[PDB]
Amino acid sequence: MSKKVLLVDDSAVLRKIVSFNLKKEGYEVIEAENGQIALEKLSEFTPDLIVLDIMMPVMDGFTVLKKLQEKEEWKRIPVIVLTAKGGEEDESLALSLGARKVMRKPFSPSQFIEEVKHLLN
Amino acid sequence: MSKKVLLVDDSAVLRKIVSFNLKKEGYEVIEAENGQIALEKLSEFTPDLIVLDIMMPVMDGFTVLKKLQEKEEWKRIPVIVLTAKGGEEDESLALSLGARKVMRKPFSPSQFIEEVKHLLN
Amino acid sequence: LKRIDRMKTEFIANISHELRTPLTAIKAYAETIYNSLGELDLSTLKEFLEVIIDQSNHLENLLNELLDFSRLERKSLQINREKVDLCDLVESAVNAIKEFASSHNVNVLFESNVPCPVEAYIDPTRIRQVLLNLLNNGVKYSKKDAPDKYVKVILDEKDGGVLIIVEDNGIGIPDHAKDRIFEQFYRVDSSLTYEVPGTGLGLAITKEIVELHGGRIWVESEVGKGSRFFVWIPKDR
Amino acid sequence: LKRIDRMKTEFIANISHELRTPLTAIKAYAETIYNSLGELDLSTLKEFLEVIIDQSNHLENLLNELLDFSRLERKSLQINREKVDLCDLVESAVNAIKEFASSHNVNVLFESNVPCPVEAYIDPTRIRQVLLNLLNNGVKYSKKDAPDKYVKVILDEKDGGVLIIVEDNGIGIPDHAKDRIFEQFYRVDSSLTYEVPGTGLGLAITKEIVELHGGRIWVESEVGKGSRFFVWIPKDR
Ligand SMILES: Nc1ncnc2c1ncn2[C@@H]1O[C@H](COP(=O)(O)OP(=O)(O)O)[C@@H](O)[C@H]1O
Ligand SMILES: Nc1ncnc2c1ncn2[C@@H]1O[C@H](COP(=O)(O)OP(=O)(O)O)[C@@H](O)[C@H]1O
Ligand SMILES: [Mg+2]
Ligand SMILES: [Mg+2]
Repeated sequence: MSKKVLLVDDSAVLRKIVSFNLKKEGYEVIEAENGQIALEKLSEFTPDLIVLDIMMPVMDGFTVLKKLQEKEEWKRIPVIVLTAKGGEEDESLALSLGARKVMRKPFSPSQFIEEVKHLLN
Repeated sequence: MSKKVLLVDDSAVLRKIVSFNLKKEGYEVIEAENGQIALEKLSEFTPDLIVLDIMMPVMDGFTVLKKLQEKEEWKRIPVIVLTAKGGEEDESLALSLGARKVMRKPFSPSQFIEEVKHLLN
Repeated sequence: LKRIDRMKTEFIANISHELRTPLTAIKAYAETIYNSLGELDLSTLKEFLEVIIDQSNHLENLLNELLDFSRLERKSLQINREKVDLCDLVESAVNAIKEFASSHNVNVLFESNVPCPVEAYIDPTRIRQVLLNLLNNGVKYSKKDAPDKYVKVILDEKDGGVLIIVEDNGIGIPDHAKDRIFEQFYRVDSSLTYEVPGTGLGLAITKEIVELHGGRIWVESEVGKGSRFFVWIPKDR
Repeated sequence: LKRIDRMKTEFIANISHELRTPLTAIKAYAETIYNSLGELDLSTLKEFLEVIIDQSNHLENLLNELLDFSRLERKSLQINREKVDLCDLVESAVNAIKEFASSHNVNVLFESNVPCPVEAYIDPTRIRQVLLNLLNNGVKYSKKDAPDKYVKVILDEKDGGVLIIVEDNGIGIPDHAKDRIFEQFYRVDSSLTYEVPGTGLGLAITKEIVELHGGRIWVESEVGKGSRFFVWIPKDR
């Protein structure tokens, strides 16, 4: 059975191009417009991977990060953070909240997919 | 019996895309890397239309424009100036030197071709 | 005494934020097309090309603000008046934003409390930019989720001139800032303005264009209800 | 007083010029592709896409300069050192400039008077950036018409540190300017610097990176012959 990826970002333009590249590999994609919706969908299924933006209305990515490593079922879901927040302490804080890899925008889709494949091994 | 256009700009990236859209319409295209190289080619032939950049090494478009208003057989050749010079004075100066139309870049390739067709019919 | 250098430094940072977002799309879509030719149907190809084209046009608007900013500092911004029907011109603006407006489900309307044509001796390009600027904020500062979101341009003849109103059911403008929003670089740094692109120059350019026409611009708005931007220009001859 | 304001206003204009040229390419190529899929062979299609991709990476360079500029005014630029083979890293930088190099009829060289590998405790990202800026200037300021143009990296150890030299066949740098090219925004506005993309931030960013490593940078140049930039860094542990 194919791996499922939860794709969380406020930008429709961004999710469209990330979803397309994920499906090129044969993954299944579930989309979330903000951090609140992302958690609401995690009560229904468990993805093999989460792609997470930081700056979104309602609930930002830093809060999502902290909440996932507070629920025993979600601690082990690997998260890639993909964000335009190229801050120096932005990355460190994401890594200390449980993120496996922090990738900046603009990004290379191929590099992004190499990193996605790496955490799915 | 296809019309010829002399394409004068220092940028190869630009000459390539403009040359491609000109040949879609069936025009022949002669390229010039600067204004001096341009005029050296009007000694060998006479074009139906000139597309001219302003900022170039060796010889800029303003001096090309006036030398065309000078010579008798160059006088009546249409010149579209396509330039990154966005100033109102830059256009007025170029117009007063015989250019029939000044288009700024970034430019719309189809708006550009519509004005090219308009000056050749 | 010069906070200018402070506001100009965050202006650089705001240029970078406005540059970053479209560039993310352009790079990612362009490299995807290049590496996915066998995995794109024709419709997805064109729509990915449209994203590139639409994101480039955002960049071009960014570029034209920096150019216009240069014309503001150099006091060289200049209008060129023509005999122009304002009913037509305002429809050229609502149509040119009808698409971007629908991307947020905001309907653009035009009501003229007078008979057309509305003839006035104005700069048709620059007035269009004024309308587009204020229509653009009407969509960009729309209420996030909202029933029937609109932006309306209301033509009128008042006090010996033409009164252009642009009303919206948006998030509104707080009273303490109702004056400084026309200052260069000024943006209401609220919470519902987190990931909203902006340089803080649109209204400063709008105000300068309108005054060069001999007119004035001002705003009414309450927080939560909406905003009405008033543009008044003499008719001229 | 603080002429910094006037220098930042010219900074805005330079940003707008550096944004204009790639955007012209991106807009024209993307809309041509969109309107010409029936007239593009596969080879021309991929070529046009590569222009978009390459032009969007020019804009990414501009983006990163504005962010680094923000990290200078804030005095926030930091480095993260790690055990790094410096031979593999300069070789990494000549591959990232070789395409953009031959775009201007220029080859890139890398001699090394010291056996590889050369282990140094440096920030590999920022040193690579320093190398790329110096290499970028080498080809961005190569002699106009003349042939055999080159930029050369010479890696060596001297004075208890590592000495990197970046030498080129450039237009040269006048002596009245050799002592200010490293300052922010400053640029030689000579004749042969017409349509040359330029922020004037590069060498300032380079200098701060080098000094954060505890090193210094300096230049020797003669107009006509070319330029040599020296970067000296302690080896550390
Ligand atoms: N229709 C509107 N509704 C609410 N706020 C607005 C509206 N138009 C402008 N503003 C406020 O005015 C400020 C400056 O606007 P503007 O000069 O257009 O700059 P920009 O749109 O580039 O941020 C913004 O912070 C914005 O919040
Ligand atoms: N290799 C070189 N040859 C000639 N001139 C150079 C070289 N490197 C830098 N310069 C000059 O130093 C100035 C400052 O360089 P830099 O800070 O890199 O500005 P920019 O970002 O515009 O390249 C530039 O105007 C350029 O004229
Ligand atoms: Mg976001
Ligand atoms: Mg040119």
